[PDB]
Amino acid sequence: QISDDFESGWDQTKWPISAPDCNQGGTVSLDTTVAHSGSNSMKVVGGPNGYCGHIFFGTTQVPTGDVYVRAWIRLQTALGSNHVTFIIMPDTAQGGKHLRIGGQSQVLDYNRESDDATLPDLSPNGIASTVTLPTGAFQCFEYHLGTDGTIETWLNGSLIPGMTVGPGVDNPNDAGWTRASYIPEITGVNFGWEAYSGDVNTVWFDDISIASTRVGCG
Ligand SMILES: [Ca+2]
Repeated sequence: QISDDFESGWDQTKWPISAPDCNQGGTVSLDTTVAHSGSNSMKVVGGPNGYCGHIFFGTTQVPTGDVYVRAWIRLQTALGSNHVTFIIMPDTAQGGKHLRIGGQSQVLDYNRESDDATLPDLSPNGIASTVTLPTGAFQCFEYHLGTDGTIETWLNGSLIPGMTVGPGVDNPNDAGWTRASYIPEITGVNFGWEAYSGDVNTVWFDDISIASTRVGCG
């Protein structure tokens, strides 16, 4: 459980840098000119050096059991076709490999590092069932990881059907995700930018809350 409006700045021990394996060219900084709440947010700029250009800040202060994450997110450039990532969660259910939230085929999705599965399937109907991340303004992004396989995702309070799965929940485009039984067991949440293609973008994060209960959009 952890929250931050960044109005007291960037506490670097609360929100350390993460750049697994390699670190070349990405930046994390407090921005005092772009924000959702108040004056400040966290600005992440991916470096132009493929995967190694990645960078994140994050925390291991995550509850066990149900987890709700909420962040206000501003994206500079529209999501393209390439596979990109802006949230990584080390996952015990994948032996430490990452549950990722990002973009592919111009829309938001989940991705498992272990087997490269996506939620939704990136079929035409799957793509239609998820959404783009609008640019140039802070968006309220929230998700819930349950204990029974449930995953729920909201943008500006509206459920994203393609990015929602779980016991008895009818998602017609969840085949890749549910091939094997998968229940997340995350140990951290990291916010930033990563792209194997070397796609560069700038993403700002403000008003982060991680909790055992639904946060909402204020
Ligand atoms: Ca703020």
